Amino acid sequence: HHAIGYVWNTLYGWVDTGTGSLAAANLTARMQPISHHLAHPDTKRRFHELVCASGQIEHLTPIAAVAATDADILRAHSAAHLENMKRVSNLPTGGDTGDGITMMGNGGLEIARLSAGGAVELTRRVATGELSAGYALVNPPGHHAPHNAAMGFCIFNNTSVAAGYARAVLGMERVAILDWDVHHGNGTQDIWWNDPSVLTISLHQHLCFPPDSGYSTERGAGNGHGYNINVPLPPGSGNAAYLHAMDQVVLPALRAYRPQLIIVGSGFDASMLDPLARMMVTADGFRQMARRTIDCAADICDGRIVFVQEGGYSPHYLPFCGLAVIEELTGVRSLPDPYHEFLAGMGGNTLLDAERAAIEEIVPLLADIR
Amino acid sequence: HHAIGYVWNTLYGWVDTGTGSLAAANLTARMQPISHHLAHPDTKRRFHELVCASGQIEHLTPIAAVAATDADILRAHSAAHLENMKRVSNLPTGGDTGDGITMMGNGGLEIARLSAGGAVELTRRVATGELSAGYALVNPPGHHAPHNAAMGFCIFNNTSVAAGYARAVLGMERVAILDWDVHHGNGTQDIWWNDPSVLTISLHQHLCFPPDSGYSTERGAGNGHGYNINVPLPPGSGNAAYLHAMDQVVLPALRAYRPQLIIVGSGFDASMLDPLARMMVTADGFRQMARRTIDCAADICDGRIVFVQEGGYSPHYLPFCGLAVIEELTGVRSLPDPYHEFLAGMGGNTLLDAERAAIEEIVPLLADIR
Amino acid sequence: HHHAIGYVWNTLYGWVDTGTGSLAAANLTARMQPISHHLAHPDTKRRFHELVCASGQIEHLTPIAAVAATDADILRAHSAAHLENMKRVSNLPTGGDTGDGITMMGNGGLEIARLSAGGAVELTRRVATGELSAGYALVNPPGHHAPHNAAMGFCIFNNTSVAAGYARAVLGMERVAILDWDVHHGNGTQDIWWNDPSVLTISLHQHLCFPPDSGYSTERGAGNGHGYNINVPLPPGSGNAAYLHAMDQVVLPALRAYRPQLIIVGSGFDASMLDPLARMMVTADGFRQMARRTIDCAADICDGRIVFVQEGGYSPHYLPFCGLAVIEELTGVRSLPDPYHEFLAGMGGNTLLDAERAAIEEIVPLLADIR
Amino acid sequence: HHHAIGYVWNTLYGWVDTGTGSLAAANLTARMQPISHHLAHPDTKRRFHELVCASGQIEHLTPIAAVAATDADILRAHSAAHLENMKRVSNLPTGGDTGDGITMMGNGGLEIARLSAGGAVELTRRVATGELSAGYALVNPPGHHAPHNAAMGFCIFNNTSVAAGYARAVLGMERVAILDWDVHHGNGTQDIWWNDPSVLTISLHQHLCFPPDSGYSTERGAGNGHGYNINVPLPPGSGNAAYLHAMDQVVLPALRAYRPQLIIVGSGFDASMLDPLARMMVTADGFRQMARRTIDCAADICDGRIVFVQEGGYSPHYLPFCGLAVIEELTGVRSLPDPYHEFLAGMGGNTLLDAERAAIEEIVPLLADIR
Ligand SMILES: [K+]
Ligand SMILES: [K+]
Ligand SMILES: [K+]
Ligand SMILES: [K+]
Ligand SMILES: [K+]
Ligand SMILES: [K+]
Ligand SMILES: [K+]
Ligand SMILES: [K+]
Ligand SMILES: [Zn+2]
Ligand SMILES: [Zn+2]
Ligand SMILES: [Zn+2]
Ligand SMILES: [Zn+2]
Repeated sequence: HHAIGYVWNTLYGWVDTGTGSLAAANLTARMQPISHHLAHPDTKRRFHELVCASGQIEHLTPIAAVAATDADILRAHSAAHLENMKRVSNLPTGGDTGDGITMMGNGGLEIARLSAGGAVELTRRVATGELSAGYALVNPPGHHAPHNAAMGFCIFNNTSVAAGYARAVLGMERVAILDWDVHHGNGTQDIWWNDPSVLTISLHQHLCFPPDSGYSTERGAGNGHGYNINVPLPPGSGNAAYLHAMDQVVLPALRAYRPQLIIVGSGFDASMLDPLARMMVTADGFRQMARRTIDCAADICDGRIVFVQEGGYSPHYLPFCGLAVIEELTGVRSLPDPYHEFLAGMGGNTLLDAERAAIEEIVPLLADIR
Repeated sequence: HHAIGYVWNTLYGWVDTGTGSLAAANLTARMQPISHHLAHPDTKRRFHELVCASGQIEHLTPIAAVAATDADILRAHSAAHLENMKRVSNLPTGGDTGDGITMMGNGGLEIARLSAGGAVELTRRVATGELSAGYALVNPPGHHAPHNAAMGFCIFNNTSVAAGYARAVLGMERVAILDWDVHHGNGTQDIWWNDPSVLTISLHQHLCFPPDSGYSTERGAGNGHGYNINVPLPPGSGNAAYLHAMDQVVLPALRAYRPQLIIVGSGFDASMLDPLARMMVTADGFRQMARRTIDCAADICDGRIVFVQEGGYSPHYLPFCGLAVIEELTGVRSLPDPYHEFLAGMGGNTLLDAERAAIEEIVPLLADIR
Repeated sequence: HHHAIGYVWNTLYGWVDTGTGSLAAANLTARMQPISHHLAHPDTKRRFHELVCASGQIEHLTPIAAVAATDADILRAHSAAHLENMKRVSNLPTGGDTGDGITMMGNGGLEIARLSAGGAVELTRRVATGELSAGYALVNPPGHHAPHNAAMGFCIFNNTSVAAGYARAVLGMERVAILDWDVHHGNGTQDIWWNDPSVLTISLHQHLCFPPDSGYSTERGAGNGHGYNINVPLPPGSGNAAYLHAMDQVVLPALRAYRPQLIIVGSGFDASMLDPLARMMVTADGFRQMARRTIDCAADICDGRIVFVQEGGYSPHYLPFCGLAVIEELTGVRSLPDPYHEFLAGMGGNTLLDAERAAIEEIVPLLADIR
Repeated sequence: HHHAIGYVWNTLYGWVDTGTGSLAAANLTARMQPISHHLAHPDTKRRFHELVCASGQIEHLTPIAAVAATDADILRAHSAAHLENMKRVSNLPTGGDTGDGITMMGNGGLEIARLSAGGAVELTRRVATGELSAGYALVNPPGHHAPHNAAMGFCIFNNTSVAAGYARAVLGMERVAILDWDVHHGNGTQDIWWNDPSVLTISLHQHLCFPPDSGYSTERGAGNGHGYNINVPLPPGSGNAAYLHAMDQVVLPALRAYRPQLIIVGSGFDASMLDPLARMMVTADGFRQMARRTIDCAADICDGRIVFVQEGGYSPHYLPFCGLAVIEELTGVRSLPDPYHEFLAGMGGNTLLDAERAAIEEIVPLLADIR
């Protein structure tokens, strides 16, 4: 009852995000090439390197990624999508996958399989009881990829591949995916839209990405009606809003649902220094969010909780946000956040009326979780 | 009555911001070295290169920076501060100047003089009527440096050196400094605190940086009481809030004061993609802010307006925010913002109640501007 | 008698997209990890430009705007098929490799290739008219590997050949010389003017460095052009002594024999002591002396009409000082030391070795065939 | 008879702060522009580590944790004054240059220097006991330029000498050999063991590349150590043929004459064809053959006890493949091609030139003095 799994694969740091900023470089638009795309793998690699350099790695059980099979991927995705990803992976320089901001390098399907497979392998080992919990520091991310496409830097929906494995292979009847990446988990929402056996929750900045989704009225359909929960929050929301959302909506939803496994889509792009959103969460905020969620798992599903890396785009600060979560898993709290004092005076630590109201909009939906 | 000055010096791109993220790299804190400090000069250089590549440079009059003299600097700063900057500039690898986030490279005083001097030289040429207006794309920035210190990446207060020159050398009785960098212009506020001959205005994110300043109650002292105006805005404020602040506070303040010259501390760190603040301004927002301010100058001080670069930390997006301002100066609107559609759906375009109220707090202070 | 030195830099020369590979593209199956800076990344040449400015040399130069090379300009050196193929790759959403697997063109990159060739043309025009006495076109992408019908070795169009073709067809010059001291064989230039005695083509290079199968002393042109191509392959490790002996024994005598009306220098700095893409030992003082000699030769034989056009060089650290030395020889304002001078001076290359002397002496009997 | 190959990598080896200069610090008066990647930046060696993992070689290796070198460990190779001076610079808020103007230590960087020396020690311990048959310590910062009383040439402590001193004093070995094939002269190692015949020190290097005044064949040790230091200076442009001739004629016979109980290899890859900091032409296949020969020699004379310790190498592009070749010779699993092989193979270096042969033959008469 205490052994914490940790997945990193070298190839997670070799994802080729190209020479553009977001979309590709384009001379006619006068978008100058740049060395580091916003989604460049160094951000997540720096998190891995801090896990090692901090000494946290000594308290973790390293777990090798095992490449996701076609069968694994097909539990979350269409055969057509999988076949299309094989095609672009073959291109001599890779290329965009569909949406104009989602570059796959040459041979990049290998990395996408290892990323989904890292989530699956950790899930397997936690669910069997070999491990009590873990963190899969994967790349590329997953939560934007719906059933039939790649989208928003995501090739396959890692957490959904892992949930599908938990359902079909491990025979779990109820799984929860809690996504706190600052962007709406539209892919995950899509995949399990009609399905009450995977409760999908997304805490995000309202309309940050994608532009047309993540409204509280998006609640699933058919037998899945009531088993998708969006918590859109306003720009500028910080630790107070995020913790109020955890206490009023997320944790009660999990307790109502009684999942046999909790998977956390753990992005750190809600951080105070992220370029790709406008939120004010600090490493201490993420710490408290993780502590609450792990304690919830202890109470309702024998501690079975798997964290899977989603987004986050500050190479400076993301490592300390991620380390705080790892420390809550290991219980070894051995390094300060060196930005703590600098960021703590910027605010986000008072629950504003507009933040409170956004969260309260979701509370009446809890009663529909049977 | 139409000739637009433009200052860039190669050395503005050679500022040595070190190997840290914000503070220096530190092994005991496990702050890993990184190639690009948040304040790395490539951000501003990319703006310069876009000015050239877009063809805007063909509509601009290039103006060489002339190094600020000791006498120039002393109109804004103490002799002790100037002498201290000579000392750290001599260090073999340079070093921090005081506050732990303000690195000067070896020989870096040369660049700091050229940065202040770029502001002065443009000011001189606009004020004499050789030029109608201009943009000084300087680096290092200025607005955090108070009378007796360097602070927040700023060695000398460029806009205050330029205002002091306009006062003492050109004999102007009234100058305005309008700072729309997202961080509080505490340095500028300090320098002219007791002085009604330089009206200092700062539109900023409340308590973003520095942590203890920029409150609406900071209004100057003695004869300068009423001649400093802070407009702190909440995190998440976008184009609607910024334009409401321009229309309700900034432009009326300028009209009340009747400056003979307007200097704009033109930062783009309020942009939607900036890591160092939480605001939602787009290039079209900055465009409208610039258009309004230039038109105000046409109405009240014969078009005499000088823009001087302050902060901004998105190498991806800052160039397009800066280009929009340049286009409003030249009147040649020849390149789209390629991020426009991507960013426009994220919000910030509706004036929220909390934003409106923050701005309305400053309106009663307009009556004290004589 | 006149002194005005032209200088071409265009912002877009620094925006060339060399991709995320090292040399070829990144490739996961081969386990070639992506990297930020390709060997040929534009920062190397941009750092040279920035040093020209920061050193104060720019104050002694006459800035000359690049004018995009027209289709007609390009067709004086290249086939219509090559030009049309470059339009195709330039249109791709992320650009792509042109023919040879190491020559990436970015999206819209044809614009930069036209400005690069056009920079060489515009400087050539203004020197030839006498507006300028001489100049330096700090262009990018480079040119000398591109033959008539292809892109090759980071080169889209052969800038110096476009400029020579302009000097021939538009300015009516009967004799032009292209002296290429890039460390790699100027195979493109050799190819373009192979049959043509009106452009004397000379290449000083490391033997078999790049391309693998060319630059032998036996490659001398054909037909009426026989004798009007001169290769000077030198052994790896050759330094200042060898390069200067080659200038004195072969290059300068060749130019004097030929009596060009204009000298175009393919000015690469990849023969430098710190270059990753060759094994030569030339220092900034070596390049200085090479430039001084060539400029003085131009003064003697073609009224000072000399145009330098940037080719290769891959040390972002040291190339700027090698380039600055050449600029200083043009302006006559020698105001900055090479800060690497003492560090590099003890490594050698300053004695003419027997193998180096012999390699150079192989070319001397060919001088008599230059009529 | 046993086969288990140790491998040392520590995350902090990739965190060495080489600063914002190219070689020396950035300097505005000299107009040396700041740059992101110093020549010695840790990404080069990290890319080697990442390729070891991504290639699947890591699956055939036994990972061995670095253990920080103690003061006592360091003092077997260095003075107390040097150790104390390194504590001082490590304490500086942004670190700083150590003695020589090109050797930057970051803030807290002594921690990494201890882990680097300690990685060499720990691998040496585990090979010597027979737990492991051999191994590779991919350490950083490097060691071989650091003499007894100073840091020099990117080196804080002399890792291989700390390891040899441990093998002598703690493991009681009477004879150890250090074979340094970094392209720069191992002057530090030479200095440390100058008077001492119990550590045979051999350096194959480019003549006068770095440092400027050392590595001559006449530098042979002193007193009881006379004859127990062997320098093999080679000319610029030397490639696989020269390096292998040096191995066969000098290095391997020296080791056989000496009968070390342990062989430590100072394994640099800065002799590679693409290195900016030297002018040699060795390819990954060259390094492969050098490693195979040395490992086979160890098998014959000291029960296979061979420890490789990373020294220099400055091509982030190519070093990983040179290093991988050596790892493959240790594991016997030859599963990835050198993707540069065909590109580099035609550049030369594969014929033994007369000057190269003569440089090597100068050392052969010194073999008889190794008793
Ligand atoms: K669902
Ligand atoms: K989310
Ligand atoms: K004031
Ligand atoms: K402000
Ligand atoms: K010819
Ligand atoms: K050549
Ligand atoms: K010895
Ligand atoms: K050596
Ligand atoms: Zn996200
Ligand atoms: Zn700012
Ligand atoms: Zn070349
Ligand atoms: Zn070396």
